[PDB]
Amino acid sequence: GASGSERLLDELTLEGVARYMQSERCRRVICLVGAGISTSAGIPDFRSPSTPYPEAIFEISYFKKHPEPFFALAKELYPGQFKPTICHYFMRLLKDKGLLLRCYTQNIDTLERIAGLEQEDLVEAHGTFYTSHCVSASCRHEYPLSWMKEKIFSEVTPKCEDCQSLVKPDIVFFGESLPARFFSCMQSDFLKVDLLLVMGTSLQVQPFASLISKAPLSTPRLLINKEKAGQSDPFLGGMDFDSKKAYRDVAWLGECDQGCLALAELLGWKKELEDLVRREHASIDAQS
Ligand SMILES: Cc1cc(C)nc(SCC(=O)Nc2cccc(COc3ccc(NC(=O)c4cnn(C)c4)cc3)c2)n1
Ligand SMILES: [Zn+2]
Repeated sequence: GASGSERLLDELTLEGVARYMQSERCRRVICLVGAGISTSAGIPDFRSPSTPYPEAIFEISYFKKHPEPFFALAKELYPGQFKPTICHYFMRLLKDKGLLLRCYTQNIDTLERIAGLEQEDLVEAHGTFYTSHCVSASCRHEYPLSWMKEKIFSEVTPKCEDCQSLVKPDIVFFGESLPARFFSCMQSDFLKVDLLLVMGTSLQVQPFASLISKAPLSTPRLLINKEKAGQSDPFLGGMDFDSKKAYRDVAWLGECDQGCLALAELLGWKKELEDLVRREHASIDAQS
């Protein structure tokens, strides 16, 4: 139930969440993540202001007629390295510890995959650059990022080797529907969730934001983010961190890496997390 029933967290703190996680009551964790988990990897959030008309470049109709701007922007914004963050590897540890039901991400940077989350573990709600497809319905040839990268840097508009149609990265352009996978997984996963870990997202983009309202009433929800988010708008379920009726929502305010480190430390996972990150970062740095 809600605040009227007995609550699962013994206290509304990171410490309470950790105790819950290590109890038999918590078996399945869903992560909801956004751009805030990749900024420390040097991938800016293109929605953060500090980073025909401007919006055309992300519209599917404009792209199909004039793809060159998008692909020029893609070359300019292409990360110099793909090194997932502590937050990404914390989710890998959740997987290793048998706690990860699913990671729903709004990011297109592939860092979840690089950090060791597999397709089954992931719902890329806004799509991804990881794969691309020929846009012709009768073809739909798939291309890997290695192929798309070469086209982007060579400044050659990517065309299908089979039919010469445009090849589009599998991101959800505006005007496109979210992937069917998002809706199908959401319908199943939120019947099964014991904990919702919301990291590095302001929960301002829909329908991704509405996911928090899909959790059972009793399911604790931990937000690790620079700012509080997910509360109902006094003008326009929602997060309740602070009222007298608060019973399950916890906000840890700071950088995602530091929050995940703090949680891992409480869990006795800090050495495991350090060892994993340092090994994988070393491996990525040594790519030859
Ligand atoms: C080029 C490249 C390759 C790889 C692997 N990673 C990167 S990361 C840096 C970056 O930002 N690179 C970058 C390069 C070119 C273009 C963009 C813009 O990306 C997106 C991604 C998703 C959306 N769609 C929604 O938000 C949405 C739709 N419907 N709804 C409801 C919501 C829109 C734009 C990013 N960049
Ligand atoms: Zn084709």
